[PDB]
Amino acid sequence: YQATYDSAKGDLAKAQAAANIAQLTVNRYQKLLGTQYISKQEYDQALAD
Amino acid sequence: KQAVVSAQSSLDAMEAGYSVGTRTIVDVLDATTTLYNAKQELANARYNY
Repeated sequence: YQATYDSAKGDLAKAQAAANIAQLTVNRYQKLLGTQYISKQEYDQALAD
Repeated sequence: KQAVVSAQSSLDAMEAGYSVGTRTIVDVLDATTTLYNAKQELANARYNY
């Protein structure tokens, strides 16, 4: 239970990592919408992430 | 005049396309170069006027 316990902590850190990546793609695909920079398409790709 | 304006906002749209990387720095120097060309077309054509 210690091994599955800290293993669950490690995969928790993995979900924090991928969620951090997806969150930063949301922000820096979010601050430039409606322009030539980023459209709604890859924005909603980042929201699916 | 329309070539200077459209080359200016098109230059800035090449700054957009290079900021996203869809076009290289070559097109930046082409809209830049062609922009200065249209500058000498308009100003030098004021001289020819």
